[PDB]
Amino acid sequence: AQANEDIVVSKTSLWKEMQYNRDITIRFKFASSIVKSGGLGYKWSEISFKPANYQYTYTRDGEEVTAHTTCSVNGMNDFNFNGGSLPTDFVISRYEVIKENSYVYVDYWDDSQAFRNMVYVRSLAANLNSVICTGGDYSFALPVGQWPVMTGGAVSLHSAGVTLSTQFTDFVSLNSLRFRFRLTVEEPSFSITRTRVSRLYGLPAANPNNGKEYYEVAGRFSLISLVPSNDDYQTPITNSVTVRQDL
Amino acid sequence: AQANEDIVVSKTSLWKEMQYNRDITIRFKFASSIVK
Amino acid sequence: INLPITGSMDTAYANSTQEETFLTSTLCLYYPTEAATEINDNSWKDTLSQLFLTKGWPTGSVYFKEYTDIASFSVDPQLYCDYNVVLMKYDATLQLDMSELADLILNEWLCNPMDITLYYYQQTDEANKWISMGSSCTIKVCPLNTQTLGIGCLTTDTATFEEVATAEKLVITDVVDGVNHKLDVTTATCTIRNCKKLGPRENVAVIQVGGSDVLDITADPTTAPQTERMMRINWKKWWQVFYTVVDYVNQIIQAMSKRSRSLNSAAFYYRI
Amino acid sequence: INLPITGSMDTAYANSTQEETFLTSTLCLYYPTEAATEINDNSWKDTLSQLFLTKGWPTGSVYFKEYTDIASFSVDPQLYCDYNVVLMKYDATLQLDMSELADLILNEWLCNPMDITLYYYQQTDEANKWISMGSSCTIKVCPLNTQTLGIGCLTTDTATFEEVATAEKLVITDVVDGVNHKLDVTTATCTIRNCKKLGPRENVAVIQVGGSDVLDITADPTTAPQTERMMRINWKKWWQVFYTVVDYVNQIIQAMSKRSRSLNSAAFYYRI
Amino acid sequence: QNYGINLPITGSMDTAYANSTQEETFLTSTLCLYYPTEAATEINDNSWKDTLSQLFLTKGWPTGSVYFKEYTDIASFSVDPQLYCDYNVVLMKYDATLQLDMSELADLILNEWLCNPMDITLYYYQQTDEANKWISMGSSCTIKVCPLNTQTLGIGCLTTDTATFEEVATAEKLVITDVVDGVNHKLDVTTATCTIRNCKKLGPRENVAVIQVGGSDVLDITADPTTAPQTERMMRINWKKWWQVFYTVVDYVNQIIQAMSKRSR
Ligand SMILES: *[C@@H]1O[C@H](CO)[C@@H](O)[C@H](O)[C@H]1NC(C)=O
Ligand SMILES: *[C@@H]1O[C@H](CO)[C@@H](O)[C@H](O)[C@H]1NC(C)=O
Ligand SMILES: *[C@@H]1O[C@H](CO)[C@@H](O)[C@H](O)[C@H]1NC(C)=O
Ligand SMILES: [Ca+2]
Ligand SMILES: [Ca+2]
Ligand SMILES: [Ca+2]
Ligand SMILES: [Ca+2]
Ligand SMILES: [Ca+2]
Ligand SMILES: [Ca+2]
Ligand SMILES: [Ca+2]
Ligand SMILES: [Ca+2]
Ligand SMILES: [Ca+2]
Repeated sequence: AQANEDIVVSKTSLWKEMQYNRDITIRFKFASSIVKSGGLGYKWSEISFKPANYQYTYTRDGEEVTAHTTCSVNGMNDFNFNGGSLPTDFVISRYEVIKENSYVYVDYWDDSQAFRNMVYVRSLAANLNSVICTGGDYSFALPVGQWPVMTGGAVSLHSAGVTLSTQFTDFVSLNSLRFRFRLTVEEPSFSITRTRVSRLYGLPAANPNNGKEYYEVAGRFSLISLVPSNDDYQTPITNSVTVRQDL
Repeated sequence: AQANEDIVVSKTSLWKEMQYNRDITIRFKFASSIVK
Repeated sequence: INLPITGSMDTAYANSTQEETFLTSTLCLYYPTEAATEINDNSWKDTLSQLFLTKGWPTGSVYFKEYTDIASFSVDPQLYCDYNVVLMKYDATLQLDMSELADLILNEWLCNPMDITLYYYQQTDEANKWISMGSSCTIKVCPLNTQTLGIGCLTTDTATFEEVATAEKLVITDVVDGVNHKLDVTTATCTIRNCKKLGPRENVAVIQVGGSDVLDITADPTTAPQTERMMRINWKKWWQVFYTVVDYVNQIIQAMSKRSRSLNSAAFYYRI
Repeated sequence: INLPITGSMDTAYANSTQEETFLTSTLCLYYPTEAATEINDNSWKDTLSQLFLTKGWPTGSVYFKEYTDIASFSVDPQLYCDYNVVLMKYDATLQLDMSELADLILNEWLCNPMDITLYYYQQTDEANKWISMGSSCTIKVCPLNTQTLGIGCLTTDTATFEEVATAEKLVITDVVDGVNHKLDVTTATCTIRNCKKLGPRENVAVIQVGGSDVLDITADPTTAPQTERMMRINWKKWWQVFYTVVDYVNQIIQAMSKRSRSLNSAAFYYRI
Repeated sequence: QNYGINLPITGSMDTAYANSTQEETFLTSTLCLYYPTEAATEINDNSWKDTLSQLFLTKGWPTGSVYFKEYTDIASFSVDPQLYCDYNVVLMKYDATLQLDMSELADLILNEWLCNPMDITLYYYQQTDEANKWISMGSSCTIKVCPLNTQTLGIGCLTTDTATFEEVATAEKLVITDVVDGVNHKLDVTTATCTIRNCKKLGPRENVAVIQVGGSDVLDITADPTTAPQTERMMRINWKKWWQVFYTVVDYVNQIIQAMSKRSR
């Protein structure tokens, strides 16, 4: 059997249950939100995660396949560090870290036949390989004085259950495949330099990518979806959003 | 006839028309936006 | 030929085709480097030819082909003659390798190529196998389920694959027939071919120079046969080996029989 | 049953009982810890079960039983299944041990206990042997003449006795039949039993994973047989061995036959 | 001499009644008592075995035919009973806190089981007929079971959370578990200390004989709560000593071994 098969397990007049068994190259990326409080510049408000889209185009076995991936995090732990109540001490009201109790969600979508009209899916399962996400170096640009740098943090992402999801964006809406990942804390720890904090496991939410373009992980997925028998039907993908007009 | 029934008023090769008659307890809530 | 043959039990036994099959056939020996090393002579080939001349084989009919090692010979062997004899040194650290060599040369294989990237293959019957040749073959396999995912292995994480070979020059692999396997091979250094085992090759004759009979051609564990052209010797030198072969070459070639399938210089037919 | 059976040759060959014996029977492998180690996977049992499932053997019929050493297994082997396979490594220094193991599990024994101190025993026929099990058995025996004296030994001096075992976990002792022997055994760690060899056990199949055929089941030095449920593989890995056993399990079970005597878990019957 | 085959045997009704096999089956067979430590404790003698054998001698059982094999308690004997003799007698004390233990022991020894192995971690089992049960032995067995539905999901239990499982056994040395026939059950067992085996009950074992030394008949061998039988080799006694019990066993050993018949297997 080919690595990119497509089979029919049932076919009525208009509909048909099509099986798909395909290899994929999930290239995703974190994205951090940094909100700095006012005053002098010695107090930071939040250092958190933001769901991050990343669209790429990779090469299949003699085919070019465009994709769209979206990384998110759930159940992260909220730490904080306050060394003084005065406007001249370095303080971080709330920053996020990832540990065992958290999960990493990755929605995936391609331009292939599997995701053309996918709204119904059963017999879902996947074989994913594990990777290692390492944090980078974020230099807190204080107004004057020293420059603490949050540096380090490593954590291994291991395959977990799979589900469906919907990637919403200002351009496209995608009925997508949701891969979950659990976390096992690794040896490289993250520490704020020139500060009384160090040797605490997890990943920092300031520079998770470590100056990388993405995190790559290869996988295979196998499902059975409902596709109209005629291979000409199309489900709306693009969007034109005007939500949060009150905002 | 039950309160939370589930009936099949038709059935084709793949799809099916099902009827659902169920009781519910809508526990809803408002939320206000203040701006100063 | 689909047609039948007929005969009779009253006809007479013809004269000996020996002393003519010799003339109109060629003989080829496959000796290890160790032999010429222990000998330290530069005319032993002409000597053995002059000896064969008494047994009937003319001057330009015998040939000798060195092979540094069993595995270096197992790497794409090429037997292109009319009567091949192989002298094979015994070593318990090479038993399966010099049994796979036997399984390859004594038998006649019909081989198709394999594209691991684009396809996932399976063995149909108990005669289909996967034979892989090259300088260092590391073969791993993940069996698959009805929905093309892994069984005790991850279809992507090659560490979770199941290792059937570790840096081997010639591997003959049989897996559970009826399931699809995803393979990982050192394709840069080794080529793998899906080969079916046809009727045997009666042109060659293996001679285990040392230990007891261990070659199990049949991959099934029940048979463990000993064919007629799988001989054994006990040795302490090599000149005695070669003199014994020359003295009992008639029995060897009576145990061997010319081929019927086709003319081919490799150890396996190719049919794409 | 004592009655006779009758039949014919016109009666027809009934269908294959394979594909129903697989459903109504159990299969049990006995593998070494070396195999689990070389595999280094915690799902290979489920893998092999899912594989067997294609050969017809259902899920809950295949079983795997780890045995750390040939000797540790030889210490009271407990086979309780309908079809037992044993994978046995080859070691010259363990030749007689893995031969006695074969001699014990392949054949069916009827055993009475032995009270060395109170009584003095002898062997009657060429199948009445003395099998001793335990963690470290060191056995010595003194033959006795017609008038209950020693021959080359003294009834009191345990050092004059003739040693036949030296810290062996399983020993099968055959002494001269017709004379009474006084024994000395490390009874604290070992139990010895006077056993009679009955017809063979057709439920078990030994598979020598390594070297040449060495097993001499029969104690007499004239037969040197090789039965049908006694196989030989040549190996460099273990996944190949298991894939082979799976792909050729039907030949194995065709070489084996369910028992006739009775239901028993031990390798030998007890009758006091 | 055909083994493994079952053939019709014929007979008549005018043949004469052959001689007695008693007084010869004794000489060519062995007997084995299984007495508790309490009895030797009460006795406080080191020659009572020789005494009983010299007494047996008068009933025809020679010296090297009778054997005594001691056990400390009912459950310690329940752990892998090895009854390997031509005739087996088992003296058994009565205690309301052990009724099920000494019913399971009876069910196990009086009957001849065909036991296949079990691998909990991989497989999920079911009982097919009313004779298929799961017998677990060991020093401390603690068994929990979850029935499953048609689509391999739980019924009042979660396949992962072992706590949700239903406890049928709690630190028992011998358990004979019968569950509903037709539903695949997932198990959790203290496999470090206990071994569990899927056993089909065949015809009975006529080679053993249980003798309840105290209270009334309680043994519900048959799992089905309808039969509640009482076989011929399920005896009862009233006791205030143990020497009287042993003298009685001796003096009536002939009826005991007439109630016991050597095995078929
Ligand atoms: C076969 O051998 C015999 C005996 O030497 C000889 O007479 C005969 O001529 C031979 N056949 C032919 C065709 O020469
Ligand atoms: C016996 O085998 C033949 C050939 O496969 C088949 O047609 C027939 O139905 C079988 N009968 C039984 C009773 O299995
Ligand atoms: C059977 O019993 C009768 C009466 O005691 C006796 O005469 C006869 O000899 C016995 N049979 C044999 C074979 O001894
Ligand atoms: Ca090899
Ligand atoms: Ca694996
Ligand atoms: Ca095969
Ligand atoms: Ca031994
Ligand atoms: Ca001596
Ligand atoms: Ca003997
Ligand atoms: Ca109990
Ligand atoms: Ca519950
Ligand atoms: Ca039941």
